[PDB]
Amino acid sequence: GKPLVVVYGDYKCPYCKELDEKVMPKLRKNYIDNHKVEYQFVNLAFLGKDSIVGSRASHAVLMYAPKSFLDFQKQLFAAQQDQNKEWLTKELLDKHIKQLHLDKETENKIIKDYKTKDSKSWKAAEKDKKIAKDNHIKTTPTAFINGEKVEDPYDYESYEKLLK
Repeated sequence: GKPLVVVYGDYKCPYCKELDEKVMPKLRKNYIDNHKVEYQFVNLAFLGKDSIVGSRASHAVLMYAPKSFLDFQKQLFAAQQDQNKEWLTKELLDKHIKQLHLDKETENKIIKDYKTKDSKSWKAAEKDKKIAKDNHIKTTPTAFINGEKVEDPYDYESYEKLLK
């Protein structure tokens, strides 16, 4: 089927922010939004206890407002602060969710889901950590297309080379 592009990272990871800024605009326009590839972001949530909270919020947005997911990612990475600060607070995340300007009830659904223990977004965030571990991912950010390593994960062309 369709090529699977996987990016391993963390919203607090500085380099992961660079990948988003340098690669996603073109990757999104040329392969993701036109449905030529599947895109999956696996959050290791390893840079502080707030990392996992941001991951839950992110997964909630993905499951309830998928068409707003990439904007959510871009805007969240853009707000990145010092990784030694637990800057991924519920206050900031709720604000970012409300910035998506979704219908009121969808917005409330997302907000409640990521704050609810064992919810689907809660489970998805935990699972991401298992995926990275089982896939033996030793550095972030790293990207793969159908399991093949992207030579330079910071260069859109490196992804293209693999996608044809």
